Amino acid sequence: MNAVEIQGVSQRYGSMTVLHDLNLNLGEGEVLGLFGHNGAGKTTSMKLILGLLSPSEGQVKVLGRAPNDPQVRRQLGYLPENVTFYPQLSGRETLRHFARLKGAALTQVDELLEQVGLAHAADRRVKTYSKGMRQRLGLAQALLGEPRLLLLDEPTVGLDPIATQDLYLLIDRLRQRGTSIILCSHVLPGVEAHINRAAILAKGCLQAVGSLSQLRAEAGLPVRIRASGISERDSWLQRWTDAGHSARGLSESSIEVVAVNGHKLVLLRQLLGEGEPEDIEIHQPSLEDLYRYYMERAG
Amino acid sequence: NAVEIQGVSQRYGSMTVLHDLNLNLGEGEVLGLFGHNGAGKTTSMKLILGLLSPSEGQVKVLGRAPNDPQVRRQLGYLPENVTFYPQLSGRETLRHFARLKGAALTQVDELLEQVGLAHAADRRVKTYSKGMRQRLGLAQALLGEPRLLLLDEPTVGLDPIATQDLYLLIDRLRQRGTSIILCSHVLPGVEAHINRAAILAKGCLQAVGSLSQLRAEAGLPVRIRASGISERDSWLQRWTDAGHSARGLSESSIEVVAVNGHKLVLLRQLLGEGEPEDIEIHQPSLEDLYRYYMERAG
Amino acid sequence: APQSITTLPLQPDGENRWRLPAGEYQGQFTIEQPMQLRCEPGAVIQSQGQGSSLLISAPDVLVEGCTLYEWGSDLTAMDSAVFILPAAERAQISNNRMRGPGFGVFVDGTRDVQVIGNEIDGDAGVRSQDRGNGIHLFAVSGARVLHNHVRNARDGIYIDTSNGNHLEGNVIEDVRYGVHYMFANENSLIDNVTRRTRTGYALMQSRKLTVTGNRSEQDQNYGILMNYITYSTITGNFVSDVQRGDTGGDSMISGGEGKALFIYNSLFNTIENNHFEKSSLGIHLTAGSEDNRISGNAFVGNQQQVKYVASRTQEWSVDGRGNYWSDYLGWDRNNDGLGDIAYEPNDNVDRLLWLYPQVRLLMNSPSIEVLRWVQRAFPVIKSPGVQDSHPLMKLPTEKLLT
Amino acid sequence: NQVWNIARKELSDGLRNRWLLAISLLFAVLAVGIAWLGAAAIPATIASLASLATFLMPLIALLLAYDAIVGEDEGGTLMLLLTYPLGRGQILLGKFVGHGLILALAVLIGFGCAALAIALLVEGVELGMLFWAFGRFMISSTLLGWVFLAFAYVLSGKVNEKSSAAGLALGVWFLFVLVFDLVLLALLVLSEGKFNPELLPWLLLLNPTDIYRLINLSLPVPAAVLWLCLLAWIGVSLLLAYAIFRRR
Amino acid sequence: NQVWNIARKELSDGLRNRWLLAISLLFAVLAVGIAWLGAAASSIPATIASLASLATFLMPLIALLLAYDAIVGEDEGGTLMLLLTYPLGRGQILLGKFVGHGLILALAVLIGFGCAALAIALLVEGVELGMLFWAFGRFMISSTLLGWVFLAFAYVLSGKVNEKSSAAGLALGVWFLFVLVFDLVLLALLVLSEGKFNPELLPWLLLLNPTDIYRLINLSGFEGSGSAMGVLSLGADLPVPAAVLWLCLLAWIGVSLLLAYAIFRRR
Ligand SMILES: [Mg+2]
Repeated sequence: MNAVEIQGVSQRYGSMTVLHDLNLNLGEGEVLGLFGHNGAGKTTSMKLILGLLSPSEGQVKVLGRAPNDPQVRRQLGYLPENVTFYPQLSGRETLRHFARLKGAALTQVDELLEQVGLAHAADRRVKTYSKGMRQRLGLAQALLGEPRLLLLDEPTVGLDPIATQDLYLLIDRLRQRGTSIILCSHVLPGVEAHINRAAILAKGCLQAVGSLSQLRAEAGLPVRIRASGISERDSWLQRWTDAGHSARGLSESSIEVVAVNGHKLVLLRQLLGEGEPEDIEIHQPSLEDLYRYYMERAG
Repeated sequence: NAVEIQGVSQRYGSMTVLHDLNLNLGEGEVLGLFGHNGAGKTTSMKLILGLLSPSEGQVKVLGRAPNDPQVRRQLGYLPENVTFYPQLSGRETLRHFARLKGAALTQVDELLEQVGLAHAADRRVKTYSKGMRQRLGLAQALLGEPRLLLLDEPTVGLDPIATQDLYLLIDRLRQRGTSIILCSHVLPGVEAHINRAAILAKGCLQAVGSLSQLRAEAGLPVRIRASGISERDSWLQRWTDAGHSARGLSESSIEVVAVNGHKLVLLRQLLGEGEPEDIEIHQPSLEDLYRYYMERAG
Repeated sequence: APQSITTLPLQPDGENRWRLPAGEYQGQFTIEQPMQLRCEPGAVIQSQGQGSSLLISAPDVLVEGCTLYEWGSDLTAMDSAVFILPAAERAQISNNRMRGPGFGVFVDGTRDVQVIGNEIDGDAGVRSQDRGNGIHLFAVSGARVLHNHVRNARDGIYIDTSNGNHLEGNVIEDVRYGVHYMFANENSLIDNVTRRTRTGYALMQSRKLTVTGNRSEQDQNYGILMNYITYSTITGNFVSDVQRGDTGGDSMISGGEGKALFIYNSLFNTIENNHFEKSSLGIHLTAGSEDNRISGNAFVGNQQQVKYVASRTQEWSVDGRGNYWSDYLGWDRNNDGLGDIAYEPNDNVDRLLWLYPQVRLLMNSPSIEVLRWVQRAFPVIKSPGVQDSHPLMKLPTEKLLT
Repeated sequence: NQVWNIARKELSDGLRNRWLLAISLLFAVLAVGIAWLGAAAIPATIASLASLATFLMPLIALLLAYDAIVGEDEGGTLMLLLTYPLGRGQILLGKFVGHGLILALAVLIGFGCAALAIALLVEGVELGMLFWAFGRFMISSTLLGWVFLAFAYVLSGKVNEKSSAAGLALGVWFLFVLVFDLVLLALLVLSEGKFNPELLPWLLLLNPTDIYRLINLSLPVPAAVLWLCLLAWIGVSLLLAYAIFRRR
Repeated sequence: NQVWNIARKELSDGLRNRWLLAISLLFAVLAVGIAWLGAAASSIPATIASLASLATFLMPLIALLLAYDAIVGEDEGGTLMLLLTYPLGRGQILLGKFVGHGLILALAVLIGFGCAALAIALLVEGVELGMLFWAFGRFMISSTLLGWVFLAFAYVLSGKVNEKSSAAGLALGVWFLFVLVFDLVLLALLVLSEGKFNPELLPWLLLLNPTDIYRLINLSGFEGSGSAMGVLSLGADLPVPAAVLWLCLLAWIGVSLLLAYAIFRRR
């Protein structure tokens, strides 16, 4: 049962259509990443999943219902980017305010204050909070009630890498329960270890959707095989140039091979069969390089 | 030898919020300070800029004093969040910083095109995005051939096309001979461009060195997963003979947590017996090394 | 109409002095001989309601101790109680009681007539339009009317073209006008008391006269009304609580909201040491009446001190000494009696209210309270008013409240 | 009802505003300091209190609610609140209840200490007339403040930035307190041949500061028309604010 | 010089503030309107004492609108921490802001009292052009000094606070205290004591208020009536001459600028 079924929307403002023929299907437990520029391609598709806008030529089916029902929004967390709450209110009173609006029980406030790590800075004003301290508060209102869909618009800005890794450990605890969430982020290294299926989209259209194994298979991108002192860099740099592969000799006594990842099963056999692999690093083409490819695939 | 910090144990309020960090930076390296947003990382950032006084120790930036005007023309500082002057324009803000640093006035027109901001030149800073102000914040940092950049999270609020283009602009300046310090918190991704990390925690500089040294001084598992193996039940045992726990989650999703002490025999275990489908050799990233050293300090 | 010799007067002394015993009488009476007649206190000489009861045509008549009752009311034929001819020079009318609907004391053409110490109760039922005058004086030179008690007559002590005469210490209660003056050049009146009156002092077209020490207690709508008085002297008057009302006849004046002093076309007069207390208007200065010595008064308790509808400046301090104002929020650094800053009693917004009465709806607005502060900060928009340099700090009229 | 659940926020957030508590303390001292100079030195002092509460109760209302809508849009919580089970009507009406009971309490500290300074410093004030003339005073001062509360929601919903919202909140305060009555006087003292003065008692109904003084100065209309025209200034401008808030 | 290089910014940044140009055109259209009403009525000592009260309400207002966000507006904007990493000192980015914002007040009152003089020489027939230039030259080189006091007051209350929302509360507090509270506390002290508190100390409290030293300078020659002065009638009791009255206004700059530098040096 798919959570978000964006079924052929086409959103326009005047004559310009800022989002054209978007066709998404988020599953019941998938973690999707809406990647693109900060213009109207991504940030309007984030609003159609909410009840904020209306599909000018389509329909959205969030949890099998219309997106503006009160039964939908009681089980739908949403952390927005660059949020700054009411600074004269306290940290506990802001969550106690937001629990009354979503219909969540007031015994879930002190559970979520301990869960995000805000127990020491509770009962202090929001004006004496840091940037990352407010991201823990903005995450904590998204977990109120029993949500089945989260739209975390840039959750890891200004957060320490323990707390960044604490957030993604909370995501995999959440998606096992059945809460399929949506990332709308821009720090593309780091999110790529947790994205179930990316959703890189251009200015207007939706460029590519599917898993990271499906993006690397469709978009032909070369693997970044790095080695260091197999036999000798200079005696082995010559061998791939007559055999037809690019081997960059770089750093020093290091043979970096940018191979076309169709042959890299047997390309590593000759690299293994004649020398030691004692310091190698084969890197798959990352989501940073995949997003740079799909922006040049259209534009 | 650009930044030679030696023996500095900064005290204020008799608290000792930094202690005995010996941070020598080479003349072409890209260092990364990777503490929290607390008094370990941001205190040592203020020492290099010269706007703080190093109690009980000496800071030598470019062989001279950190607060001399002759070396402060050779620095570049991109701060954390700079909403500069919302009523000024783009060219007039950068011409203002060009007059202060002693830079030639012909550099502003070739820095607003080097950074992608010539379309938004002669436009007011209140009509700028957060990414466009980071573009403007970079433009005053490259002003008048700086021999020491110091970027404090330059890639926040920025599109990934510009982020990949910023590190190539960093890599142009590394070959030119300008030492760069990257005080950042978006640590996955920055490890491909830095030369040496410097994880400091609770004041004490815990670990320094290159990424090959931090993996050598900390036993971390390489995360080999072999999805699509032929046989998996004996492969539960065929890796644990040398201590590599063959943990799986599907019909063939055997994510073997290795030890990085048997790298010869484990790839020969995979390629000698059993056919793979899609190997993903995952080296221990900068998040796991930072989660080791901060946990080792507390 | 019989004569005074037609009664039964018992002579106490043979110097044309007679004494009427106790007992009633009837009809009008006429004095043709210089008879210094006295009366017992039970000599109620009651006329029937027509004619002048005690007409006097002989000079040097000392009328004393009578008690008169119910004379005529024909104001055209001048049905008085005591009629005094022009040939009846130097008449003394001492200590008499009168009750009747016409003139109390009508004199005309007389010299040195003395109307002293009488009690003239006018009426009770007539609408103060046909009650007749209390002490009517028509062109007399030398008269001395002193310390009488007129109550409930019509327009009090009427005086028409009488030159030299004193009005000393007489109490005037519940009448239409207190003291009426018509062309009485070089007159004088001292220490008179007017109570509950529809105009306390009518001063119409009479020059060079002295108004001194007089009291006006709770009169209606006009404390002292001065019309066309020149070279006068207003020294020591105590005008208290001029309430609003109407005169009921509206003949020469109109109804007012209550003005303790109304100066109409009076060019030169010295108005010093007075006390205008608790009225709605302390002093009304018309535009034609300017440049006269107004210094030393006490303007206390009035809801509006000066009404001056003009734009000409008007200094109110002769010889560097001004008036005491109750709302003068000033200081005194150099320890003299005078204040240090001058006092403007009127703003510009205090004269828009007089010019346009619809500003009374806007009179409580903060913008009006802004406009009161901008005049105190920017004196270019201050119209030249009725200020006085060196106002007094203490009360100069410490004796007038007694 | 969620109109009260968001009203308890604005009570708790409005009472910790340092800008409001400075003015509401300054309102309570000057209501005593006018009452001090009206007893030691009662319709003469209730008129000077009406000129005081015409200065500051629009200023208290515009300091509370100029950043109610656009202060939440700049803070980002407005975009968050619309994704909650909440209509746009319940946010505005719930802010109007929450900001309304603040200045419904600020006149009870404002005139609650002013009527204490009159009932204990006249000694014979005849308090049966006091508790009906101040009961009519505290009620009518809230309704003046609720107009400028609804005026503040109109200008908050129209602008997109907080700096130009304070530039309009200063402009409504200047126009409705002390610019509209100065141009009423300029239509009086400079025009008399083409200005009917009988029209001016009907032109007093276009200004809620002016209708505030007319029910503290008691006229072709009765008193009950002025109560229904002051409430009509609330109900139209709140409906105008709801029509602006639905077009964001 | 580095002091001018940061003055050229603030000279080009304060003139793009639309809130400045509203209330600096309001100073121009009011100084002509007072001088036009001062020309149709005639007087001369009343049109001088009203312009000095007009610049009492507005030249502290333009000075406090400029410089309340001079230090704390750069600190929370991030560009103050960047500026100390330029070859500058804390004494150069403060004195440079004072010269840069000071030339705006020197131009905002040269526009205001400049058109006020042309609305007198073209309005009052037969006026003395030597006396006009001298009296309005005394208005020009002393309303800048009143402006430079409240400019230097705003650098004191910007270095002390650490939030711009609290700097706007203090800048409104300084404008209320020095303009129309100190003139009313001294008034209420004189009425309730009836001038018998201190007959010699009370004129020296005019020197503890720079708006009162400003009013005493311009009303030196055109004295006139006592109510044209009002509270300023105490200035005839001051035994100090006119040249020291220039010097205590310059001393009000230099104490409140050295206080502004000593606060900013430990920022
Ligand atoms: Mg004196």
